[PDB]
Amino acid sequence: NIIVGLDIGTATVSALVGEVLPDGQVNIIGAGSSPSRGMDKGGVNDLESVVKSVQRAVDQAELMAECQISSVFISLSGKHIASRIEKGMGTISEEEVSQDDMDRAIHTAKSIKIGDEQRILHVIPQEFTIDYQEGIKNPLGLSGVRMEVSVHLISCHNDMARNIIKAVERCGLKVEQLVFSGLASSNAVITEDERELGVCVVDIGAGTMDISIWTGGALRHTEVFSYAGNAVTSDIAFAFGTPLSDAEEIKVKYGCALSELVSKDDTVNVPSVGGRPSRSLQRQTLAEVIEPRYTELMGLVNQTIDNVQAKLRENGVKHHLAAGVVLTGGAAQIEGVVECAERVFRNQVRVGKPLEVSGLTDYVKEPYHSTAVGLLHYARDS
Ligand SMILES: Nc1ncnc2c1ncn2[C@@H]1O[C@H](COP(=O)(O)OP(=O)(O)OP(=O)(O)O)[C@@H](O)[C@H]1O
Ligand SMILES: [Mg+2]
Repeated sequence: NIIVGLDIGTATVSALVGEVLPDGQVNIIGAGSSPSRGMDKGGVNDLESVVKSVQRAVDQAELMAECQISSVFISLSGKHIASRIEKGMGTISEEEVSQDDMDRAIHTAKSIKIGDEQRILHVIPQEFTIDYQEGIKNPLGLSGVRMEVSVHLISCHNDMARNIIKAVERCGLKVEQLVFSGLASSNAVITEDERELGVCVVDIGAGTMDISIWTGGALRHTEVFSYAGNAVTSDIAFAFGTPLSDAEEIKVKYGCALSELVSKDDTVNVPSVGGRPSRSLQRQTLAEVIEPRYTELMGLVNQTIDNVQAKLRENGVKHHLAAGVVLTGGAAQIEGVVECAERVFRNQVRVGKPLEVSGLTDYVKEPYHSTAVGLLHYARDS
């Protein structure tokens, strides 16, 4: 069957077509990419711009798969993404847990007073409890009288999700499911082995950075900040008086996250606006602009872990990340992220990349594809 994932980002839009296989693997058949215009902080700013930009990437990806695209799996992120842990319970009719006995138990967990500005997009039943038998992941067929569930809720702003959905429908597609950007990137960068000990995946992009914490194989918290790779590009464009279109080229090419990792002999050529000569600038001086901003972006991540570990260690649940912090997304490709993050996070830090991709491994390499390939891992589960 044909499977499609769509990552509408603040900088680039990525579309991926894939095939389902018996063992549970994703054979990617087609890939598409296009720059995104009219998009800020994870949400849209110009609807007509993203409709063309998301049709540009979805048209070159169906050509590269020889099949028309109908249903897609889109991703969305933003500061409105909130995570809630809720508990539900219910009786067990006939002393044998069926599917109805769980939906009624999950229904009680997600029936909360949320409002209307918010809408829930993920409901993740984690651990069940059938009559003093705690720690049960899938209680189908088990015998008992009463069950208890702890369900993880992830909600988002409704109006900021309606704008993203309309851009996909305006192209002639139908959305099958909306996936959180940090949850998809997590589900395609770390392995189940990395989930048992503990991990903290961050998806630093252009508009937003997406945080996900797994301590034991279950999502423990979800938090999103609207400061990312575009807030540091402006820092370059401001401190040196150059356009953002030019300050972005001297960041992708000559960017460094730690000023003590570039020699004093490295010089970069920053242009000038209007038609004036381009003066040479020390790459170390440019790295001295990128470093203080990247450490603040990780201070928000490090203080989020501290507040979550204080709610997990003080609650009788696994709380330590023995595998450290994993950095994915386009902004995690700048020189020195590993050494800049290890200086703020006491734990180890690595940079994740989409793994175990079958075919088309010439465009599914760098970590700015982790979200798009995480939607494929989410659409495989059907
Ligand atoms: N080699 C590089 N060095 C430094 N920064 C880079 C590099 N390559 C890309 N970036 C940064 O990556 C950012 C966008 O990358 P990415 O594809 O992860 O974003 P996105 O998915 O569109 O955004 P979002 O997080 O809003 O979904 C840009 O701000 C750019 O500055
Ligand atoms: Mg992204």
